[PDB]
Amino acid sequence: DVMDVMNRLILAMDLMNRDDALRVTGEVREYIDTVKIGYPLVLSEGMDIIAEFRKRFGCRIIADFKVADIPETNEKICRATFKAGADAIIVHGFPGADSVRACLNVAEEMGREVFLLTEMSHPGAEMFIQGAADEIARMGVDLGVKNYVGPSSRPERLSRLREIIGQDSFLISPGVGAQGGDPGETLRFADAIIVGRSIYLADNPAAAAAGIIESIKDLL
Amino acid sequence: DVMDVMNRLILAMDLMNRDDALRVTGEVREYIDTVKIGYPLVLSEGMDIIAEFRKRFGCRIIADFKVADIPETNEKICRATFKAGADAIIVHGFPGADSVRACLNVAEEMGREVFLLTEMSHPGAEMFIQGAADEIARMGVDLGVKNYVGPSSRPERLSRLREIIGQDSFLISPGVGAQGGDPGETLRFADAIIVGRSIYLADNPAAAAAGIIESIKDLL
Ligand SMILES: O=c1cc(O)n([C@@H]2O[C@H](COP(=O)(O)O)[C@@H](O)[C@H]2O)c(=O)[nH]1
Ligand SMILES: O=c1cc(O)n([C@@H]2O[C@H](COP(=O)(O)O)[C@@H](O)[C@H]2O)c(=O)[nH]1
Repeated sequence: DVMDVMNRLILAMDLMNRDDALRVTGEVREYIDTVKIGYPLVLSEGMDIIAEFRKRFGCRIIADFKVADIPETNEKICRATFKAGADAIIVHGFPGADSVRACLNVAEEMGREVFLLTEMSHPGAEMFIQGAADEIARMGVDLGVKNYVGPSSRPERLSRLREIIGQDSFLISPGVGAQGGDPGETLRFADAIIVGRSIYLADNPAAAAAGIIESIKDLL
Repeated sequence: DVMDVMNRLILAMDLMNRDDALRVTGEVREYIDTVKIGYPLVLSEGMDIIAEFRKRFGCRIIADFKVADIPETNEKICRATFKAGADAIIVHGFPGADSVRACLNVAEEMGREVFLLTEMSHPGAEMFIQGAADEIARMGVDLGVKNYVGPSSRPERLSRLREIIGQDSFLISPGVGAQGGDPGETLRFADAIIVGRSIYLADNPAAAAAGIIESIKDLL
């Protein structure tokens, strides 16, 4: 048993201005309790933005840092990220098992979680990532990873990834809306959908979030 | 014709405390004019550290951010990084051509450079990256990439990557010292070596740098 994030919907907050990011996040907080913060916001406004969001909104924070370095550097990135208050960090699987294990070790030390990114949602993912993705997922299973990221834009791939990681793993999925993925279809396989632009570029982000949730009401 | 970095030696400044990072960098500045700053330092001390180093030391700065996202996010990361004053940014090739092109476009807009990371130096690189690395390098060539990163720990791989990118491309190489790579052998194929721990953890970082340079004097 694992509790769903609110409405199975995670906000990808990739606005690069603190005031805009705070405005939109506050506007959709009644619908979303889990926010993904990545480098567009962090490199513009600083790591302190993580604790600020956590305090102001009382939301979960996933640091989407696509950690993709050697083990020693990965350990340092993870430590800094958890010190900043992130609940979880997203790590690339493609650099291999030692790089992932380094992140898992720090997460264990600090009482936090790692999400393993398997296949990516964009067209370029077909070149190198897709062919390795099943094996990346199996590596995750072998390492004891319980949380995964896979692509809304390829539900047949998402289904295959779900098959590899099992029903007990937690799977979140970006590529919904702007990149062409469908909320309902994605939630056949993923526990939660990640949505950025379709919400944060909307004239009314709250209405956009509400509309997405309405379209998946029967899956909640 | 391209000018070598001073002594063909790039410092990987992965200390996480500003005072320590400034001390070590200042101590070795007579030997090294090009510094690689990554997320260990940036996530601990902020993006302002890039401009501070540039001003205080008058050195080149390579932002080692292993950029590894979708095109839209990559563009944002690159813009923030060049705004912060970085001369170049390191981008992963594994996510594919569109993701790389997004970084190249921003570099072109802002008069900066992209380095393409092909094969990595750590053991886990053997699992997925190594098998794709030749094709990643060829993709770089096709995209007009002129600057590359490849592994000191596998000189036979470094040689192959040099063959693919040609003599006119600029190639820098980490994994020297701590990870087992040899300065002189690496410089048979790479234009410059990247060195972190062997310098920054030394009792006397200046002496460590001087020693490395002494060992490769005939290649300068
Ligand atoms: O495969 C992936 C993995 C991601 O983390 N992402 C991230 O998920 C978000 C997608 O946002 P959007 O809904 O605006 O397309 C972005 O933050 C992107 O960096 C992705 O798009 N595809
Ligand atoms: O394949 C690669 C690519 C890298 O950027 N690096 C980076 O180069 C540096 C190696 O530092 P060191 O000399 O302490 O091993 C680190 O900053 C690491 O993140 C690497 O080690 N291997």
